[PDB]
Amino acid sequence: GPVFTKLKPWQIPKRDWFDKDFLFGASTSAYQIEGAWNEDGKGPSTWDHFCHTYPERISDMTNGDVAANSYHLYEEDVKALKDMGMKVYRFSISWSRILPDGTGKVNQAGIDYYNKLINSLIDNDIVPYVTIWHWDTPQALEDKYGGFLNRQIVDDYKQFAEVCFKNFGDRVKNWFTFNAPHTYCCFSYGEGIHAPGRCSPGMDCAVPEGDSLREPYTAGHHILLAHAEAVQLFKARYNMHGDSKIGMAFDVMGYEPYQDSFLDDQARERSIDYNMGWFLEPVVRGDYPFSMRSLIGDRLPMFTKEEQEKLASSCDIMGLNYYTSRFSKHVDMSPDFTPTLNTDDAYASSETTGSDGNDIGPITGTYWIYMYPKGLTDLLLIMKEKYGNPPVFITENGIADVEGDESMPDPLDDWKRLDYLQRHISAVKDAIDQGADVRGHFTWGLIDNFEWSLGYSSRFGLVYIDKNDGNKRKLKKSAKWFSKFNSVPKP
Amino acid sequence: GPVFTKLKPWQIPKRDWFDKDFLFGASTSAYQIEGAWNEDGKGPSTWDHFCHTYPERISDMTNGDVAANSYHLYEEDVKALKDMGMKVYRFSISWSRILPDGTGKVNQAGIDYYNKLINSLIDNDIVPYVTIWHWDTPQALEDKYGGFLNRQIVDDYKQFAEVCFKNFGDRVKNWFTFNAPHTYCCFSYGEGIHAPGRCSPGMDCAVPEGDSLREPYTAGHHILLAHAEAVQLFKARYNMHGDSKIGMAFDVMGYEPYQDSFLDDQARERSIDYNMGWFLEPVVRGDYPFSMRSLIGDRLPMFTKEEQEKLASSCDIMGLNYYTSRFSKHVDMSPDFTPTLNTDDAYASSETTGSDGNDIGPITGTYWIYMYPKGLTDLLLIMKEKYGNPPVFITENGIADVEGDESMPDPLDDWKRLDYLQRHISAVKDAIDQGADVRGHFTWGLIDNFEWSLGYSSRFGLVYIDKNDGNKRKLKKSAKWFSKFNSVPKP
Amino acid sequence: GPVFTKLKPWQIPKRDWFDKDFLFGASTSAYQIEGAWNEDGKGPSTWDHFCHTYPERISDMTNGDVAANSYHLYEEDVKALKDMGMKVYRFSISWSRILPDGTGKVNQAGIDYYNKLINSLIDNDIVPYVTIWHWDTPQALEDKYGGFLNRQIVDDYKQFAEVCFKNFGDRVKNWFTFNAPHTYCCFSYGEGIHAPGRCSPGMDCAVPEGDSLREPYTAGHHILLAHAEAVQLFKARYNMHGDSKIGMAFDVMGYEPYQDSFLDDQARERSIDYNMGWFLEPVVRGDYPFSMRSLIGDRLPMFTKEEQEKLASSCDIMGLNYYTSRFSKHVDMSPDFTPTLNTDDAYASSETTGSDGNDIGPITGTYWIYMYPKGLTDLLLIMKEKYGNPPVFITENGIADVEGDESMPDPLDDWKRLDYLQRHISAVKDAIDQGADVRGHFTWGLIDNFEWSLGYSSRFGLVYIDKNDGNKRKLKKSAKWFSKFNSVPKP
Ligand SMILES: COc1ccc2c(c1)O[C@H](O[C@@H]1O[C@H](CO)[C@@H](O)[C@H](O)[C@H]1O)C(=O)N2O
Ligand SMILES: COc1ccc2c(c1)O[C@H](O[C@@H]1O[C@H](CO)[C@@H](O)[C@H](O)[C@H]1O)C(=O)N2O
Ligand SMILES: COc1ccc2c(c1)O[C@H](O[C@@H]1O[C@H](CO)[C@@H](O)[C@H](O)[C@H]1O)C(=O)N2O
Repeated sequence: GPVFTKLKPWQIPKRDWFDKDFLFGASTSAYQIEGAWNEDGKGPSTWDHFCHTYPERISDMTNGDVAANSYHLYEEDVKALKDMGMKVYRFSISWSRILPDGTGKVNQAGIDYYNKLINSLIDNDIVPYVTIWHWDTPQALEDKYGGFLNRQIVDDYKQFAEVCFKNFGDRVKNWFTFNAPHTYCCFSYGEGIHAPGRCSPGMDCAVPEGDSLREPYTAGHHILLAHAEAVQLFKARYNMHGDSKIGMAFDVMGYEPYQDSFLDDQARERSIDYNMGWFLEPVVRGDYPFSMRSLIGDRLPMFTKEEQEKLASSCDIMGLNYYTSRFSKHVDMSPDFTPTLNTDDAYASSETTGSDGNDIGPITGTYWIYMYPKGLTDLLLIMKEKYGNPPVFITENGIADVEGDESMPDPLDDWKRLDYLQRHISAVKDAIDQGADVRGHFTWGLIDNFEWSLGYSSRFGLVYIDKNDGNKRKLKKSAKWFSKFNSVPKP
Repeated sequence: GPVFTKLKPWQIPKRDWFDKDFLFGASTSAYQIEGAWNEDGKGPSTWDHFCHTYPERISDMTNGDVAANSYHLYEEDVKALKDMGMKVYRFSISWSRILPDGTGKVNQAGIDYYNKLINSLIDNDIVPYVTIWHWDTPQALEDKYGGFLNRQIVDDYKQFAEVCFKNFGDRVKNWFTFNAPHTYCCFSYGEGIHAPGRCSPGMDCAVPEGDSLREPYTAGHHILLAHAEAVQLFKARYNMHGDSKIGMAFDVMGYEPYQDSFLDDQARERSIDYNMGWFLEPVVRGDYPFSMRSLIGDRLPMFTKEEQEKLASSCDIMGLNYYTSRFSKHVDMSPDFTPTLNTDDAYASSETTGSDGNDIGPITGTYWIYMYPKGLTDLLLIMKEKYGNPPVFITENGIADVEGDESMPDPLDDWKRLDYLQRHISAVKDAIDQGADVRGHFTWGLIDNFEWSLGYSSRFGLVYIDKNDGNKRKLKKSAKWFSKFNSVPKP
Repeated sequence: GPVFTKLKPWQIPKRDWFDKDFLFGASTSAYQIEGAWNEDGKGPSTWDHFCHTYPERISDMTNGDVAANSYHLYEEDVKALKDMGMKVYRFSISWSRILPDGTGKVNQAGIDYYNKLINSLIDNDIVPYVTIWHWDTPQALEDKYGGFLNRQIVDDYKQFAEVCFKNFGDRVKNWFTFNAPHTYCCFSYGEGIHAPGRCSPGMDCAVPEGDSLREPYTAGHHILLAHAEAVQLFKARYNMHGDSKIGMAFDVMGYEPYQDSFLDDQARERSIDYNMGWFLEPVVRGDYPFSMRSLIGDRLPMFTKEEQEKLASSCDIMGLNYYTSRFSKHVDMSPDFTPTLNTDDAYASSETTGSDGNDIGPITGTYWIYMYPKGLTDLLLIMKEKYGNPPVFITENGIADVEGDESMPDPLDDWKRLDYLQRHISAVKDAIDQGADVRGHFTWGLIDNFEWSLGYSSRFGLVYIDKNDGNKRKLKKSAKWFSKFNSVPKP
């Protein structure tokens, strides 16, 4: 109550279930953990600005001014990884910390910071995987031309990426250009609950003077073009040794038909196309899914022949951020239905409950994460069978422990997160057993952090951040399981 | 709310899904519809007695004194069958109406009644299937020696069966010796909620001076012996033409493991053994399931070599009464668990909710019937693969519309029962497609009737009985669907 | 005659059929090869005592006083392994040689011996796998409190294990707490043909004053508790580096239903539960198989909550000792059958001949080993599908060349053993191909040894021991095949 059944002990994954090359790690993002939002010359990002001018748009009215203060305490992050025996760490680089004005002079203090983190990770036998952008846009560019709604963001992003390549490319060999593009577009320009908080007039978001049916697509189109330019540059001048890889990380939910009928089967396909295909298909074949173009038309920008070719095969590795799944319920095209939110264009509503009234799976804490590991295996098999089976990393996976939930009184006793993670690691094993080329699993939540519009009320970390005890890092039950799982020598 | 999703129109069964020989019908039982409990010489049954001396043990404090008064209105029952186009009608013969004293002089008025019903069914091109006993024991024998708890019931039942064979055998060619033996033993001698209402001292039933760990098995053992004797007699003297068939109808629930583990897989097997195997395995191989003997031991009577042989292969046709399914949760043998109810001997608790917290299926009205058609298909495939694939008839299948349920305001608008029935008829099609030898489907509920301890508060009929309008028969939406399904000529 | 068909040359396993990490080795046990039964302070074991006071209980009236004299000639054992190119050697440690009185002062001469063997194996690039106990109990403890029939054996064994851990744990990283627990209990306390030779009064064994229906279970229960204590200690203080593994080696026979019927299918499951589940299920879930508890009841000791948890998941690696298979024939529960031997509790007789009269497979020499490689593959797939697919090593596998068998005139020309081994190695390949996590194959019989109650009359070695030529080691045809198989450089 809420009845949460755990795996039988013999069904718990062991490290040897995966080969020696498989990689276990954890992930974080700059704004969610760094803090020092205006220290040593760092310029403001769209999230600094969003929180500072519309504080009420954050659940518990908190922000990322300090977060986990990883800007100063990064050594503790490295130690937590080491203690758990993680082989890889995926973190993001703050665009505004590197280039305070989005463009122009680079902030050497910013470059020094990341070089320290990188060298520390390497000193501790941990491989650094870098996310170039994680919703982290310089407010300078946002003020100048509307950030990602303007084509100028394409070359500006390219230059930013190049700064990262030349300064860290000698040690960092794996990159992700963008993180969760679909969620970013939906929340930042559709519902407007995320920075810059734009939506259509009449809707309830910070700044209701956008267009929920167009801005999300405009932003997504620029993201893809920026990605294409950065990768072309990378392949041309920053992979001389031939051992570097660059890709993108997509946020994806699994889908099951709401009701067993060919209609909901088709709806499920439209849902996958919209959630995953939106940004994956372009980097694979150089164009959006046919379903999206047929339903969105003029509101979805066309690619030029040159862009199409630039985008096709522009990923060496694919990142999949997976948390949950939904039932896909078919919506008919008729005068009775008129899209108002970009997500309406899929003509498939995402339902948490199936045709028999049952939830897709056990709730895990935060309202949107229902546990359904099968969904991940299915998505991985689609990557294999439909998209050429490219190298895939689960770049995000986990659950939140919510404040106020009395079934989670001890923040360190996260047996629920542990069971969830073990089940998804097992689901990845199933996919690998079926031929999917899955290369690693990065738990979302190296440490508790600023969970965007939900503030700190949601704890996603393997490692607790004691905000009342100087932001101390304290390993949770889940983290300790990893220590054992990874055979970390005992003190 | 309660969200009840209906089949898509193209998923609705058509009569031609089944071959020309397949049989669609409906069922009833003497005490549940006849009435005239003491008319024309009929003696009292254990249910007349149970209701008359412990009226409070019936939900709405009603009884079967008149029920649907089919004793007088049987012509209306025949007409309802005809109007729906049913090919078969399965009804039961009242032991106490035929032999008021259980033994001795036969009540000619009783014999005349059934001969009228039989001839009327034949006159209307409907084949009569007869259930010899349906919990319908003469209170005379109950008073004399404890009814089914005494071995004398074996020969008395045999003589009763013979009276039926010689008087109706020239026209009736298909028989079921007993109906729902497992439910009868569990409720009449375990929980004691059914006549004669016996249970262990300290338990809450009409007469708590029995033994819930022994009487159920004693009664079941006598039922099997009685069955064996009746069939031997039938095969020897009442099947001279070789075209008659006799079997038994078993009440069965489907089972799914509570949690995915070999332990609950084993628990599911024990549940099937206990619910279905208890009486099916003896008529198949001549002995109870091994699991039951290993867990019940001395409390489960042994069969003699002669009885074992008499029982083996004693069924020409199998009847399956299916309504719902449950999850089977494993219970360990230990000092912490001590059986008190016969059902505890299976060491597998029947759960309505799975390991993920979800109900097995949509509720349909009465509290114990959750919709799960897959369960029926699975049981039918077990009959095929494990028990020799004998001829099987779904002798009971349906749901109840409960009084007080405001989501069912019009008693004739039973679209929920219709959807449920269509789904189970489809499930039978699936089994047939997979090789199961299923010969027919009899809906439980030709008409609303006396639903034992729940009185008339539960309406299971395809045909409404207007108790306020002289017990008039009125076809419900479900019944009208059958008229179309069966291509009945229109007036 | 006996017609023994060999594999076609293209069906013979090649080393590259298995990956680089797969391990090929051979096994032995202290009492079967060491000799020097009372040298340098070693105290007597239950087998020294058994042979010395009941010499007639040994087939050819021989014993292990000297055996292969490996106490002095261990260098020759190491050389044989090297010559065959074996990567691993699994040997056992003599409890009585380490602690002459079972408890107390450690015999330094014993510790020095094993340190020499270990260092020699390492010097020759061979990894040592150690079996802590192989039926090898100190007669001191047997005299003091009845050995394994007394709970005191639990802590005494624990202390013995600790002595092994602290003295050899720096170089030995893989352990097996006990070997063939099922066979030990059945033969030592059921039939009593093995030391201490106990059985029920009226039976024919050395000391018929035990209880074949209880002592086997009492001994097995103490074995499991001892195992649990030793592993907990190991994990807590002797795996600081996280690279050590400890498990158990189970003797297991494959089973096929005697006749094709659900009854023999159920019997097969009971046979597997009894032979393999008896000790495997406790180390997996912390309790005996349900079938055993349901049939053995009070004669099978209960585990406490603490013990159950201590036992669950107490194995890092599983050892499977496989030689043959049998048909499982169902036995009904009835007054006509009363158990007298512990093995009777499975209600499934192990038959060498099937329902069609045919033997399960070709005889190989000794009367109990019929060749049936399919049985091993099936057991390995059960480990995978039912028990979580833990790391498995075939810790024993082979056949005997019997003295007096004129179809085996040249003891070095063991082409039959070679064919048998190649077929089982191929069977392991099949299991691996189907997903079973099999890590290695250890042939039973590094060299001919003392085969318990059959003395030296049975030769199980890959390497001949010329007892008439100073116990010289001479490679047989099988051994030479391994040299080629393993690509050992030629002289
Ligand atoms: C607010 O509800 C919600 C619904 C769907 C999704 C999100 C949020 O965000 C997810 O994206 C990740 O969320 C985690 C946990 O909040 C963040 O820490 C990560 O930075 C973010 O990528 C999800 O992708 N999206 O579907
Ligand atoms: C009272 O709850 C309950 C639970 C399980 C079962 C029954 C009742 O009775 C069922 O047997 C059939 O029930 C129908 C509907 O009440 C009657 O009209 C039939 O006469 C009876 O055979 C079911 O078999 N049993 O599992
Ligand atoms: C005596 O017949 C017999 C029947 C079954 C079994 C055994 C003997 O012993 C086996 O155990 C292994 O046997 C080999 C060969 O004799 C010994 O050298 C090993 O030490 C022993 O583990 C088998 O497990 N058992 O089923």
